[PDB]
Amino acid sequence: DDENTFKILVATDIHLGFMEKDAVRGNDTFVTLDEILRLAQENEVDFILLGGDLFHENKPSRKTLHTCLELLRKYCMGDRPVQFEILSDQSVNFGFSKFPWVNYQDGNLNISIPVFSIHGNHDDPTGADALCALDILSCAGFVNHFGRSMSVEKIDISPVLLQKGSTKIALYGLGSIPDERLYRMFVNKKVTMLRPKEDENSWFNLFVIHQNRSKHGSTNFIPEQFLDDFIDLVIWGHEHECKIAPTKNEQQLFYISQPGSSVVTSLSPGEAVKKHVGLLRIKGRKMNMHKIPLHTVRQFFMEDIVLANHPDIFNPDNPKVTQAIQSFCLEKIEEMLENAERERLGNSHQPEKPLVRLRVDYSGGFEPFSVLRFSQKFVDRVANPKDIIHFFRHLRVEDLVKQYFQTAEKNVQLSLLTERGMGEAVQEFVDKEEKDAIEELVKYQLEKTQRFLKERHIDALEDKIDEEVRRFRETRQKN
Amino acid sequence: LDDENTFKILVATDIHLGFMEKDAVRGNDTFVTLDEILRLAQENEVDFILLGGDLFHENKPSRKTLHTCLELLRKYCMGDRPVQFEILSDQSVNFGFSKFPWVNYQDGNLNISIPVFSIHGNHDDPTGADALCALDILSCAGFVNHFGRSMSVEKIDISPVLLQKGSTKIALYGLGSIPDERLYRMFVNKKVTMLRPKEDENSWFNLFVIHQNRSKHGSTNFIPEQFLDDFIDLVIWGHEHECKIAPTKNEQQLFYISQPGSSVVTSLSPGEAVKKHVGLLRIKGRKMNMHKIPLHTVRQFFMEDIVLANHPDIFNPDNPKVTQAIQSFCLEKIEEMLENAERERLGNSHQPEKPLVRLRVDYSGGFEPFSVLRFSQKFVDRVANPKDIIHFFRHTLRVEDLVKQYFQTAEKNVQLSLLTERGMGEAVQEFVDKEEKDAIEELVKYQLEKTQRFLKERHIDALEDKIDEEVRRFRETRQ
Amino acid sequence: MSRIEKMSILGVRSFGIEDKDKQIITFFSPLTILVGPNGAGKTTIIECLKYICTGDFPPGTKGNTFVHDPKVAQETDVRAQIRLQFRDVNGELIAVQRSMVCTQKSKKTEFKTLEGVITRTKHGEKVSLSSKCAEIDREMISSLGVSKAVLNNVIFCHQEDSNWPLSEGKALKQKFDEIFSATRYIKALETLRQVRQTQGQKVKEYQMELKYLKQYKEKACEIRDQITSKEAQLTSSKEIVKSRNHNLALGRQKGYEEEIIHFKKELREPQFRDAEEKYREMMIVMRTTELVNKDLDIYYKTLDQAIMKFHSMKMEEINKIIRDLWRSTYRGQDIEYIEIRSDADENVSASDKRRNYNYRVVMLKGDTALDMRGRCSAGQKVLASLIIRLALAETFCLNCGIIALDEPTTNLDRENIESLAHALVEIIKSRSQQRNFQLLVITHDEDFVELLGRSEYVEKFYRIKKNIDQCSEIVKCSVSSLGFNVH
Amino acid sequence: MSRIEKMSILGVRSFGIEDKDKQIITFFSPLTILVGPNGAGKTTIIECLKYICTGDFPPGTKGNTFVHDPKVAQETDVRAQIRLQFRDVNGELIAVQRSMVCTQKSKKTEFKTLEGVITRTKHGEKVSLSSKCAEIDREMISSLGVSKAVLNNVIFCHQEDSNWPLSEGKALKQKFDEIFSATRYIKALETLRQVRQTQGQKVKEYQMELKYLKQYKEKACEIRDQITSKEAQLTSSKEIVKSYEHNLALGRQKGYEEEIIHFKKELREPQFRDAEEKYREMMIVMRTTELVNKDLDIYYKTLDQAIMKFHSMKMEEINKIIRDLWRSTYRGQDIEYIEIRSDADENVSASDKRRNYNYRVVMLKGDTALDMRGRCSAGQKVLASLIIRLALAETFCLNCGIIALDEPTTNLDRENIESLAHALVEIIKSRSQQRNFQLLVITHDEDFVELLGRSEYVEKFYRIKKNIDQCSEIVKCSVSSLGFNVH
DNA sequence: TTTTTTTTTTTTTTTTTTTTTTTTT
DNA sequence: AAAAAAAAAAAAAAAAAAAAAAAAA
Ligand SMILES: Nc1ncnc2c1ncn2[C@@H]1O[C@H](COP(=O)(O)OP(=O)(O)O)[C@@H](O)[C@H]1O
Ligand SMILES: Nc1ncnc2c1ncn2[C@@H]1O[C@H](COP(=O)(O)OP(=O)(O)O)[C@@H](O)[C@H]1O
Ligand code: BEF
Ligand code: BEF
Ligand SMILES: [Mg+2]
Ligand SMILES: [Mg+2]
Ligand SMILES: [Mn+2]
Ligand SMILES: [Mn+2]
Repeated sequence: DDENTFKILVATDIHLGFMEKDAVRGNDTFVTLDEILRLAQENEVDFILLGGDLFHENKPSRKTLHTCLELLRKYCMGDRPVQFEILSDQSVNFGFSKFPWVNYQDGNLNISIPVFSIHGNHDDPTGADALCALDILSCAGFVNHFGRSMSVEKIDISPVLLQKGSTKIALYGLGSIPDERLYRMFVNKKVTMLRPKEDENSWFNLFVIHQNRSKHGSTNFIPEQFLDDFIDLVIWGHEHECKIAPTKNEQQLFYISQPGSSVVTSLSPGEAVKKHVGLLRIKGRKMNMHKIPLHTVRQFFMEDIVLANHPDIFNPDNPKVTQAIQSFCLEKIEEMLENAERERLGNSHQPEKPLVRLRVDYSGGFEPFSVLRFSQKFVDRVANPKDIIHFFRHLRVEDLVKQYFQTAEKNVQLSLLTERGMGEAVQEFVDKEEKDAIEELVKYQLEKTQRFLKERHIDALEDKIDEEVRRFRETRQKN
Repeated sequence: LDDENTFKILVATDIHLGFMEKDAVRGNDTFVTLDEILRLAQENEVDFILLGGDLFHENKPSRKTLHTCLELLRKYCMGDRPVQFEILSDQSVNFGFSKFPWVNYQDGNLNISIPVFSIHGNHDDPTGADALCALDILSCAGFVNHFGRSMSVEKIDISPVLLQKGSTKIALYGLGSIPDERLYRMFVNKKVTMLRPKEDENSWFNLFVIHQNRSKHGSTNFIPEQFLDDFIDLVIWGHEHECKIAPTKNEQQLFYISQPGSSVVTSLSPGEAVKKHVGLLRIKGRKMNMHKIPLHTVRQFFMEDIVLANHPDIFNPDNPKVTQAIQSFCLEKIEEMLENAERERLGNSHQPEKPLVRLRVDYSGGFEPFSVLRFSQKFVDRVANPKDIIHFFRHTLRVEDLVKQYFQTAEKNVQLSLLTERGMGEAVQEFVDKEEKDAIEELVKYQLEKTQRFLKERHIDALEDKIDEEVRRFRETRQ
Repeated sequence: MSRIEKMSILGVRSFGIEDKDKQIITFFSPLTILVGPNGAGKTTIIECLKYICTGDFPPGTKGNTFVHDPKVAQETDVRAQIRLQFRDVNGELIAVQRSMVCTQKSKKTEFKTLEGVITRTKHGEKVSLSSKCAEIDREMISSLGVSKAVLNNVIFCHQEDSNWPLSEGKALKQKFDEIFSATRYIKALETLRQVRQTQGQKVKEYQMELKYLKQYKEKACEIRDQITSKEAQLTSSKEIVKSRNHNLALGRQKGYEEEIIHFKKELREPQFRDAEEKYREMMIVMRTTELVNKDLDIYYKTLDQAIMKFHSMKMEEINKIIRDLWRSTYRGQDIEYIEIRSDADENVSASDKRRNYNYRVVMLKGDTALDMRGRCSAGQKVLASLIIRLALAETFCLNCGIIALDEPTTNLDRENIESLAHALVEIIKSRSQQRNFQLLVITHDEDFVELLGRSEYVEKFYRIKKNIDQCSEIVKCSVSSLGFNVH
Repeated sequence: MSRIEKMSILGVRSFGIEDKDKQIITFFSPLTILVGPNGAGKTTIIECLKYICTGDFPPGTKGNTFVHDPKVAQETDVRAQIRLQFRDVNGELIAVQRSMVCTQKSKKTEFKTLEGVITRTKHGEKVSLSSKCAEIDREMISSLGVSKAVLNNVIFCHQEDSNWPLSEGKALKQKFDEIFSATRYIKALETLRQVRQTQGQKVKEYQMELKYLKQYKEKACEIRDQITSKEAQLTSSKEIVKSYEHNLALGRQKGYEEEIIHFKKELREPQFRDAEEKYREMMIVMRTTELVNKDLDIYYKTLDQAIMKFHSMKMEEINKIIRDLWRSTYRGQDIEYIEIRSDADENVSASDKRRNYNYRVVMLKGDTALDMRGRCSAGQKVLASLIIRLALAETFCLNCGIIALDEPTTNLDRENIESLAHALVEIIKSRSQQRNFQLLVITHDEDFVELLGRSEYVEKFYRIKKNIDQCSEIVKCSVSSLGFNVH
């Protein structure tokens, strides 16, 4: 470290108010932000670079906004002077506000460690005047909101220029934008990154972007190929998986850092990796990133079980397989809890309630058990008593009625109607559209039986007529 | 006259920011009046701004209203001008419930030119587990000193805010808008106390700021005059949008009561038709002198109360076209009030063009109100409230008699055939009153058998006309 | 001045069987906000209140499903009880405790209403006398000062049985004949119609009876005439020829005699013994019944007209209130006002198989009176039903100021919600003088509660939520955690 | 696949009459958001979509109220015209259009549907065939790739009919019957039952005629036997006369001849001139009709059993989807899962006056299967119906991505709203990977819109608000102007 | 105290009328 | 353009059930 080291405590996706109403999950994101601010203060970083999503809710509640403002007043404010200057015109980068200057450039506030930040997809400008929570913070004089897009047609990313000694930074900001729109602008070359004209090649070009990185949709993701080649690093933000280690791009030769969220917002198998915040050190045109673990975030452990992939203790038929799968999941959850207990040693700040998830795929024909009676076991032992277990998986009426009529004609005794005679009338009704097929068949059989009975001169006796019609039905069906 | 011993306090109350912020006509109406209040404070070189609560209309202010309030407070309340008074009281009690108990201008990282001492109103009362209000956000940002908030529901102890400028000592008592039922209980139970200064309790102006109801028909839900602290010298009283800003003593109270009134017409009651003003209190040791200042940016409100019973010359009850006369009279009243608004407008140039005009009609003698949807379509572009232009308000039938009347009228109109006259009316009366499942089929039975019997004994030939002729003859002998 | 005070729920819906989960809710005045998750017991509390006040179960459910299910409780029988403590119009403390037993047998569950209690102070008597269902209902109706229909529809309206003003003609007619206490006269109307239809089916049977009796009469008269002619021939031949042909005469005599005796024995068969009298009597009965049917039809028509006239006479005042309420509450210039219009069918007869009712709520869009039902939005329907209930509460409920609004802000936009909050606040302010108003808003909207709390402040609200074993515990929370439950 | 693109609503409900007031709405992908005040015609757009897709008016209304009222428009008649532009399953553009007229005939309103037009673009030529309603419906079904019942109930469910999965057994069975495309077989069941009932009535009639004829047969046989006896006595008298060769016996023979001729005249009476064959034939007819009636009973029972077995087999597959959706998107701890259970009637018969249908959805609390209908919460019912509709869309409709939720978060609480938004986001993400998916959402809450728009961000929504002339205006606004409407 | 019998209410399947649709005239 | 015949639905009606009241024991 020297007069030219640009120590920047890069953080990203510090959601605030995530499960604030939750009794056990509340007051956890605020603790993580407090730890982040403590790290920045202890390390004497020049400023904090937030990648967006500083607030989970688009309109943060009173509690979250108040806690964030209290933490900012406690840490970001101080008597320490700022060792770097801004060479870009602040009337453009922060020109949206009625005070278009950086917070420490204002004489009414004594800012020690400023906080440059962009806006994520959770807190983006919405409203008639296009306000965001970061805009409220900037109006209060705590956070320098930069990189906001000011147009819906063309995005001209004007950088904010920083100078500490001989080290120069061209900080580019791009707030989160609807992903399809940003992709359609990238393919149509409607986005241009303005560069400082003086000393063009000596600026350490830094880019902060809040966009999808992995395979999410056809247009709902920003491939790295569309970013300009002149960038040197690109913090990424929208991805909550922790990838603090910069990665080399074999196609364009610019580094990529993915700080990842501080808190586990989603139960995907990407948040299981421990969350770290970066500590960027920049000298001239050389970047060195040192990660610092977060000890105030509850561990997230999840495992994937495919019952169809275990044809050894989970037989598809297995009349007593519900107990087997329930016991297997019980042992899995218990092992996860033991692992959480054994890793919690040496850490007095990590909350004593791990996040436990268990995705089960019964694609083989198994049936899920009660998630509602297999969580009562871990009501007070996990931080998510409800989402402990997730269950997911990856004939014609004519034939049925024909077979039912076939069974009926052979199971019961027909008095007058011929064997296999209605069933072919119902098929005529439903297939040939003849709306009087049943009536016509019934009347035909009635008339035939009446004519036969008249011809044979039966007596007016119930038993005699019954026997006669039975014998007629049993003899005339042959031909 | 102003000197080193004259507290120039700007008294505002019920600003109600964010009122109808989504209405096109009256959206930015409140942040124009707030801007004028702050400009009046700045151009008068006031020591500080005292607010009587209800600074925010919504309990959870939206992003736009909060952002505009922060913008105006940063623009006006913040400056390089030094403060001229000191707080000779422990700030950990009056400015409690915050992690920065010191006053906003005593912070080393804040440059406050005109401090604001504000209480919390009923609209923005503290709600939540931590009991925070929008005033708490403004205090944390470092703009407004939220004072006079109740501690516990058991008993309230109003800790004073002791500030002085030279030889002028003023104790700033403050009380939040606690629900008015609790305050009546807490007054009759004597569970209330105003801690006097620890020494020299003779030289203190004892300015008390309260935001509660006042003399009204709600005797259970209001705090009466007197029935309070006796050694006060001025009780600013908000929650009363009617402007009685002139401090007027009562018959025997020995303390002046001021009612600054709101800075925006929130409700369309006749009380708010009066002009809105601003305080500009001046205190010199123990002398009080409040100079009201008109609010030019406040939208005009015109209310006329008419009743149709007291105008019998034109509004004749039981008239074929009284509704047209009423509509014409209301139209003339609206036109005269709009013309009055137009005449009053040219005296200045800051009032919004569209005035708030509304009259209430009290048809009670029997009138059909005209189509208020067609009276007020003639005024879409000439009133700020196109819908609430006209208000309409006001202030045996036995079934047995009706059924008896209908029965007798039907019997007199059309003659019966066999049933005796007036019999079935009493039959159904007995059925209803004596709640027995008879007297209807029994009246029918009785009558049928009497008539049938007679018709036989009299030896009547079985034909068509003769039988009904004789049954009619037998029926007529009943009378 | 009836004021509910406290009420305990045990074994009803999901509320626990043992006498340890007996949740108690103390109703505040003038605002009692109930909030909680989906399920819980928010509407179950109103159901219990209505069951205690009237004895009527929630719509779509008999007593079988109202009680805690014996299968879910893993018990053979479930005993439920609701105890409401309240004050009557004279301001005296009354406590009524109803009971019920599901006692499921085999596969199909059963139900039985146990005897209630009318525990009431009389110089410290606290007499817990046991009463039957009818006595309980009549005592509750007398003490509350409001009829069963008002309690069922206006005061305690079930969430499912809301928008009942926007119902079919017959349903609305029979809800405003029970609110207007004219059910006895319409039960008499149905009795008249049933009697007329019964006599018409007797007449229809008598048609064929008369046909066959006429045939028998013709046969009997023919054989009588042929008897008399044969007897005349016999006697004439006797006295002509008795005064060879002499023995031929005697043979003819014996032939005529056998003819006469066989004819007479044919006459003595029941079908012809006396058919003139039977035919006459049946004709008399038929004509008499037909004339009585005509008279019954006339009387049914005039009584129906009288009932409809009485309904209109009450409806004019109720509509006078409804118009003002709608014009003050509805935030939209497309319906000028609403009212409830009814008129009797012109060609109404007691013999009609289907009688069409024309009781409807009419929207006055512009200058025409369209019918609200079938061409109103969900929001307008909700607002109109709420306004009609509020109007019926002002007219009929002046000795009971309880009005339970179960999620009033459903399918209502922002402006209408603010206007409804303003209207409810004004109603509370105006009806809280010399009386005790009590609103029972049960909502899931934070904004509506926050508008209702600025005036007529709430100090405590009831949050209903499940416990570990899904029992719907009722917990009383001060106003410092409201946002934990509202949306 | 099968994505709707454009609409032109004119003269329907509150929409204006003249061409100047004809409104155009373009549906976005994957999420279209419709907001506006109460009334104003937001649901009317879904009604027009359903009417142009299937030809069915909203439930509880006919064409008289669907069209703009001529009295309100102050015109003698009102002509409405909905035009929908969409791509079929293959991808070709079609521009179906439907026209109706509602003339004012005296007091009543006469309704009539004009011939619609089908516009299939082909090699740059826009054909236009003035097809009738049947061809229009057939082409719409063949183009959208889904059945009419699916379009009616799963896709374009009306706001008032959104809770159809929790209706009575008959209605639910009929809905899942037309959905399962097995309504022809229940029409066959219906005609079987009607034929048995008419045959039973005919059998009852034959038996009273049988009473009357057996009497005629007995009379005819008695008089025939007596005629034979008299002829035998006449022969005996003739033999005695021959033995004498007696004039008294000659007179006896003459009287016997008179008896014989008179009784032969009596036999010639049409009452029993041929009763021997008539009574026998009518008894034969009665017996054969009752035997056919018994066979009809047996076959009706067999067909009923077959139809419910088919219903259960078809429901078995979608029950798993319903269970998974309920487990994933229900935040409460009340019900483990829900499913639809259909139970056939073992004692069913065509002679039953009233049938018993056991079609129901069940809430499985713990291990006991309860009846969800009746005893479910309001929000629980809303969520259950939404889950049923989502599963029905997942199963049957794979060639029609559209699904259209008219205020899905009607009674849902905070966490249920959040879970429903999460589920809808997952559905959008899963179904839009390969084929087009559209999720038209009329709504009035802005915490649901935010949660929905966090993933698959919406950029333009539609504000549907009335104008000065009290028509309905469909305007397009950017996301920045979204909070002015939703609450 | 139990049992059986009839009465009354309700949920829900059924029937009726009317209006639009289709076919012929 | 007209007649009349039929298909559809919705709203009133009726069956069936299930509990309460009674009325015998
Ligand atoms: N007979 C019953 N036995 C057990 N639980 C029931 C029974 N009937 C309803 N429930 C459950 O009890 C609760 C009653 O819901 P309700 O109180 O109406 O809900 P809300 O308060 O949300 O309107 C629901 O969770 C419902 O599923
Ligand atoms: N036949 C009709 N003629 C004129 N106006 C009608 C007619 N039918 C309904 N309306 C009105 O048109 C509007 C339709 O409301 P709707 O679209 O259902 O509301 P929402 O969009 O809030 O769900 C309402 O104002 C309704 O009163
Ligand atoms: F559909 Be509306 F908002 F009632
Ligand atoms: F379903 Be609950 F009544 F909101
Ligand atoms: Mg409810
Ligand atoms: Mg709607
Ligand atoms: Mn994030
Ligand atoms: Mn106030």
